[PDB]
Amino acid sequence: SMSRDPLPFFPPLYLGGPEITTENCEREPIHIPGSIQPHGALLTADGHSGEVLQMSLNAATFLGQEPTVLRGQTLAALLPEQWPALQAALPPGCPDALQYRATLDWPGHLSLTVHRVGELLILEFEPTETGPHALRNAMFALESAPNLRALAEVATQTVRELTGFDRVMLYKFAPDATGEVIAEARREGLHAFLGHRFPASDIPAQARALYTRHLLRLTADTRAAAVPLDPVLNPQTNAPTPLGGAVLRATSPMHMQYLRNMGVGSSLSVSVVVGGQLWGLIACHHQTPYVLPPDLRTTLEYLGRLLSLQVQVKEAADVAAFRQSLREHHARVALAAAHSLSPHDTLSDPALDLLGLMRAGGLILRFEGRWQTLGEVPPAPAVDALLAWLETQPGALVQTDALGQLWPAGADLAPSAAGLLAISVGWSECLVWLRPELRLEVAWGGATPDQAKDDLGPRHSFDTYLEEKRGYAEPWHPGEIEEAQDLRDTLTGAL
Amino acid sequence: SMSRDPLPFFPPLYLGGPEITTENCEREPIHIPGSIQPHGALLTADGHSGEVLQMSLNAATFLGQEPTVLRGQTLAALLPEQWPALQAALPPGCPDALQYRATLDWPGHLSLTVHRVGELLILEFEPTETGPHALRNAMFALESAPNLRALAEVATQTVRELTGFDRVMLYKFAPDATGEVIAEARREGLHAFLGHRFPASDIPAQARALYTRHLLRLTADTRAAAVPLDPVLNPQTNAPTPLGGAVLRATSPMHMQYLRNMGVGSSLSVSVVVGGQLWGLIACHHQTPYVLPPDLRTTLEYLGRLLSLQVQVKEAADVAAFRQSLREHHARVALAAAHSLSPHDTLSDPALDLLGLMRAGGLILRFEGRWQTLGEVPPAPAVDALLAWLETQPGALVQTDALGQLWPAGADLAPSAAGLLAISVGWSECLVWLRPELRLEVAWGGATPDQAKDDLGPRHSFDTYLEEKRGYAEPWHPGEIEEAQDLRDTLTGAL
Ligand SMILES: *C/C=C1\C(=C\c2[nH]c(/C=C3[NH+]=C(/C=C4\NC(=O)C(C=C)=C4C)C(C)=C\3CCC(=O)O)c(CCC(=O)O)c2C)NC(=O)[C@H]1C
Ligand SMILES: *C/C=C1\C(=C\c2[nH]c(/C=C3[NH+]=C(/C=C4\NC(=O)C(C=C)=C4C)C(C)=C\3CCC(=O)O)c(CCC(=O)O)c2C)NC(=O)[C@H]1C
Repeated sequence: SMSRDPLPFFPPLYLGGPEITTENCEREPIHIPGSIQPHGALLTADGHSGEVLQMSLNAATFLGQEPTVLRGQTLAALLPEQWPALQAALPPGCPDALQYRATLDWPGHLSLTVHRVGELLILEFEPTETGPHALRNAMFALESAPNLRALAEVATQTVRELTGFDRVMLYKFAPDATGEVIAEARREGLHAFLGHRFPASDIPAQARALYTRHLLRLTADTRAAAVPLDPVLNPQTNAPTPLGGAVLRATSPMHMQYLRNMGVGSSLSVSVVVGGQLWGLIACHHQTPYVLPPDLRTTLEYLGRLLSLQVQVKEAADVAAFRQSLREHHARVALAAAHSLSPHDTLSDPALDLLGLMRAGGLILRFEGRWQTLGEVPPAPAVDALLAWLETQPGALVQTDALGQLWPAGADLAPSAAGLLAISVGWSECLVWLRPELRLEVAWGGATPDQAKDDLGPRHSFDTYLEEKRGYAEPWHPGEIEEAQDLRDTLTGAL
Repeated sequence: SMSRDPLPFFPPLYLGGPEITTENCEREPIHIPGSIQPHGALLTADGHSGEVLQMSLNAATFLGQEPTVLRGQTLAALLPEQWPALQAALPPGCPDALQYRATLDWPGHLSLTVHRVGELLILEFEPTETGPHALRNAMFALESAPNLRALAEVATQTVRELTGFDRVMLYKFAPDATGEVIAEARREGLHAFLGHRFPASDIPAQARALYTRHLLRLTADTRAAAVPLDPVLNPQTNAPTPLGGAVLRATSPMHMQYLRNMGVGSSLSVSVVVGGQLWGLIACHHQTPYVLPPDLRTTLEYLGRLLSLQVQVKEAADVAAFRQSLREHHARVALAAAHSLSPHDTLSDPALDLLGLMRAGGLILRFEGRWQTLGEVPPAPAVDALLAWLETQPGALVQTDALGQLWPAGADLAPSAAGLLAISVGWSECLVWLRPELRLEVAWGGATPDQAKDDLGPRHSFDTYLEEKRGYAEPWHPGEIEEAQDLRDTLTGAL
């Protein structure tokens, strides 16, 4: 499941933490690596006095002064033009997600990004210097996309045209936290991840959780050593420094090794957040090291928000059509059922077509003291056994794309009843939809969820793995389930 | 109501249409004025050949060539560098909302904005030339706002800082299509519209409908004469030219007169769209004529989308808290009711506090063959009469902030029962919440809805009008209504 809290994390390695393997990678404290990426510099100063507390060891390269020299100095002295503005944009108690950005001139322009975590100020320094109307045209192009897929294509195309990344993907999450590449823009000859599904373990729970709050992260060079902070612990608390809000945060070694195994030299992703949930990612790859300029990144962030809105719109539409047809069918069935004196004969009416309602191949109707069937159904003893299994079921509605999971002794009923959609009307009487077993191949990107726990480190295989799943049927559309509940209410109230 | 289609419009004035008054202003064809604003130029060319069909009479000022000369020429000749790109960005059959923008160099840079309507291409020409990180910082500021009001304040502040407009407002629509200024950024001494409500007639249905699809519109000079198209009719159809997608579209004379009456020299608004509905406007005013540059407008449009998302987020939160408390109370009441053998005594229990549930002052419980009350209730005969009136009611749930509207002979029950929230449990038995009459003053911006139909033109009064409404109570929070339905289900299933 994706709607869950992350597992409690281990202490980091510099605090005596355990080595991170695939057995405990869900518990790596990625938000406190105590280090940054070498393409920029980072300061941590007191939120009230502005006294510099922690510094990256490479700060001399960007600031022109040694770490031991700047340590102890106030931001009021180092940045007299930005310090009051810095304080104004980041009032005490503000979310650590709130960022303030400014440009500075120094012996080369430096982009400064500041945010506030607890009683600490985090300052990021990156060297800095696009298309004139590319963003606007992109926004209108996204809004005028006919459907989700077209929207995804427009987004990937646009991001790749703006950045020049070797690969750009729209990665959509599923409720089971697995994801799927639903659009891809790439250079010729480069391997295609389009249409492939990846295990949830590829993006562990704490990573997803972090990515719900902080919407952009990257790895400029997957072979660059991280630059530690000095001191590594926040002097205020003698505790780790929260770097979740810092784009310069050192990437988890596990994901670094993963990217190197994928043949990726540079990575970047923007979160797509819908209704407070992580819907997907704009995932970017480059075969060679690449530091994307802060302004271009800002453009990508704008794209992230626009996409976050338009996804909701397009999915609302794609739902709306099918749901309209569905509701019309519900109107027919409800009109027919209000006047029924023989529920079996009314619901077995070919005119009503209760089978085409859920696109099912089988139907079991149970009313009065008997049951009837329609279409492809299991044998009568199997029917009675199934009805008993529903009598054992506690819920009001049962839904599955594989009955073999819920009911073991019913796994042999897969040919006619692989998928099941049952509803009770106070389990003496009920309606049961059945879908037959289907030859389904899921294209995984190198491994199934079961295979990811086999290697101690990240895998090296990312080519197409066609998992042939059996005992499964056509997945129940959520709309059809809503329709099932609506039908439960209607039939309960009418009968 | 705001969720409704616009009334069928009259033919325009240049086609023998009737004069527009306040009696028929809902039927003005504002989308086809046959003219534009004089601060830019407009062309209409064939969507396939690119042959220029219609031109604004002032096109010589911006293009350097007379209208009769350019008429008949193709866009392939006039814009050889943009014509293929123009065609590529706007494929045939695309929504008329899709816009393509480019910059041109000419003897002064010209901003070109093109869109496609039916078999016609519309091209807009505007002269063109902000803060470095103002937009990004604004986006993070909006996202980190604690609540809807703070969000609104951040938005107005930011827009005013970016544009320099004398007044910037966030105007939020109500279900009855009236609106309210919920935030305002203004120059010192300028009159405040903050906290005022305006009639729906101020923004007529077809205007709102148009503003749901095309998200920005303006009036650069409220005393500038419009520039007609030549020919005024599209040669393709001998019919009016759809200008809904053109920002240069001539503003309705009615709204022009309105703005002049308000003391406004220049106006501009960006639509805030949520779930396909018009949620609100970013309304901008300037006391003097002001042509906002296209790029700054683009910034405002970005702000429009960001706001469209963040509004949904903040409202989701503000709902979520109160709804949480509410659902906890529902858990208590439902737990108590599952074991009840005396519904009256269980629901009259001070421990459960069914009155504090809906913040009501009165409660009528009807069960078995009798009724009990709790708190401030009308006399017993009035109670029986009210129960009878509920027996006459067809619905399952009744909700009103003024019982005098629904029930006339109950308008005298306003002191104890002004607001009513009744629910039936299959109307033999029921629960009724009652809220007492409250002294309510609604600050209107010059007029009530009833007063707007008195003048033949737009009004001149916009100062505070405190309408003292009587027979009304504290408005039922929608959450409380959801809770009422939930309680109906629970009590129906449990009793
Ligand atoms: C539990 C151990 C493992 C694990 C750890 C891990 N991953 C990340 C960050 C990831 N992982 C991503 C996975 C993909 N990249 C792709 O291109 C595709 C599809 C083609 C997938 C499925 C992605 C996108 C990210 C985000 C970062 C980025 O864009 O580069 C982290 C967190 C990294 C950090 O920021 O600190 C961790 C700890 N990955 C495994 O495979 C598994 C062994
Ligand atoms: C039915 C006749 C009338 C009517 C017509 C009308 N109005 C508009 C456009 C409007 N009206 C607006 C109203 C307000 N402006 C404010 O500042 C405030 C609050 C302080 C309100 C309530 C607004 C904002 C617009 C949008 C345009 C803009 O931002 O300037 C139109 C359409 C105009 C067009 O684009 O063609 C029409 C036909 N207004 C009346 O008052 C009533 C008599």
